[PDB]
Amino acid sequence: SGAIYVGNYRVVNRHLATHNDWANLVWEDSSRDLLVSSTTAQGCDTIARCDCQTGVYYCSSRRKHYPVSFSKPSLIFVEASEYYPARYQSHLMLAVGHSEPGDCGGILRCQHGVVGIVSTGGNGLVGFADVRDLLWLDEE
Ligand SMILES: NC(=O)[C@H]1CCCN(C(=O)Nc2ccccc2OCC(F)(F)F)C1
Ligand SMILES: [Zn+2]
Repeated sequence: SGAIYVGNYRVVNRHLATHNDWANLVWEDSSRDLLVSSTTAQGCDTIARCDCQTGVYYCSSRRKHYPVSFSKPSLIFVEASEYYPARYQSHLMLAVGHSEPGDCGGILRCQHGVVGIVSTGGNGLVGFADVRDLLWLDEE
């Protein structure tokens, strides 16, 4: 579980969005596993605007932050689950690291700010949904 809070926006994994997030929808993309809803209070996270490939992510299943190298945002095959059928998820970045079902929403951060959130995993792998191309998160 977890979210990004920037300006008047809440960014969550689309598969974990509450019915109230849908009522307050701003933008969603199933292919990216992302949903953004509007918020009443202003948030204080800063989104990174960079091409960093090293950062630190939060792993709730170990109660630990880990330093990781990660691949550039790309179209990656993700196995079927209870949330999606087998498909290519876009804007996804992979790292060698622990992840399990329950770790989605953990922030990936670099020196510039928030890069993305945990979205997928595998045997010794963790995938992050990138948010650095969503320039509009910094305005209105
Ligand atoms: N975005 C998706 O399609 C994910 C929906 C939930 C399930 N997704 C996974 O990748 N499960 C998964 C399978 C084996 C080891 C780790 C796993 O996930 C780690 C995670 F939950 F993302 F933190 C896929
Ligand atoms: Zn960066």
